[PDB]
Amino acid sequence: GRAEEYGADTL
Amino acid sequence: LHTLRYIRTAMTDPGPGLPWFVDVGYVDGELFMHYNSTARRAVPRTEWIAANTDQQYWDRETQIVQGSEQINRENLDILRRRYNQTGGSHTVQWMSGCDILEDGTIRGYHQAAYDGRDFVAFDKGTMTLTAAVPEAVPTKRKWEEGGYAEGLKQYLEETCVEWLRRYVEYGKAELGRRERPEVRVWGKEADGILTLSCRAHGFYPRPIVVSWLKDGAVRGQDAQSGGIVPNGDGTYHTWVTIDAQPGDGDKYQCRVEHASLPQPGLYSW
Amino acid sequence: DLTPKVQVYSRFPASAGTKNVLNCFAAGFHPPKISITLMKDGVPMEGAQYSDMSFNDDWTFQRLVHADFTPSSGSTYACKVEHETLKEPQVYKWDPEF
Repeated sequence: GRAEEYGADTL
Repeated sequence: LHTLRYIRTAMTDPGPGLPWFVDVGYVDGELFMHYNSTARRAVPRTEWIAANTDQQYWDRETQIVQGSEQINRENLDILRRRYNQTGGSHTVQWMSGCDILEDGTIRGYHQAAYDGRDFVAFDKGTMTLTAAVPEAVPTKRKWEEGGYAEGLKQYLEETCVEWLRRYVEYGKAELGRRERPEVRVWGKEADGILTLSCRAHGFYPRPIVVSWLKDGAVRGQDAQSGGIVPNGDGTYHTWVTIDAQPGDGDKYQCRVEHASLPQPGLYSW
Repeated sequence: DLTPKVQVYSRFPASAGTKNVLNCFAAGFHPPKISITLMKDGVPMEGAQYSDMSFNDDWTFQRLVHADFTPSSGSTYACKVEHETLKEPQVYKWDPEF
């Protein structure tokens, strides 16, 4: 059930 | 209370023969998903998730975490440059998920840590990323201008919750089960002191209260808990000790409050 | 940098000759790189399953290691932990009657 947007992990 | 939890770690030093990126999913404390940088695939960890999902689901989840791996790969480079560091042992940690409380209302979290210390946290209400440290300010402006807040609010409030409700239904047999612990209490004498130990072996669910009683009355003086620690078979263990005066073995009892017991259980050495 | 908090415990109340599982749970440590070994009388135990790396709400790392075993009387069962915060390796003994 992961979010499609893995860019939300950007630091 | 129901919880869905995704936790992931990008490491500089795993180290020898171990994966540098490990991502795992949790439903109500129970591990159901695993991804690592070596395997490059998202795999089931319980029987209740594998039976209720096709390979079309898992390939889709694999594509997401593979992206998340590469983002956190670069994050290790970025934050070392941010802190002016070379090589060494460093970690990026992410904690993401949603809660369905007993109230019927929803909580949502998406927060990161660099070297085991709070770096950033997403505020669902204000739609902003909070920077816990001065070095996390450049992350804040980069993240907010990226416009992730719009979609992430919708995920944590709706999509995450929908999946969690579905997961609770998929693994109801395992998650809703009740396992009664086998309880023992042991006495040992060190230097001029009697230490008593109580152990609850193999209980489910996780919530438990374990108290000491001396002559019927509850004692917390010189009492210590080792918390709730897991077994390999998805059950739990807890270890509580109390320091006492020598000879006082028969005075003490171990009170166990657990869902599997209709009335609290008292146990003696 | 945080030292590991280690507990050794069986799955069932122990008795000599009965089938059981020996668990070693290290918790509250940083960094995540760790060596955890289940041991019997100076010999590493066969068929040790290493559970996935996790961490608590305070970001601190934790790992479970478990192995199926039939406890023999007069044997010393122990868990050997090696971490960067530790100068010498630490041996945490398991007491069947504690």
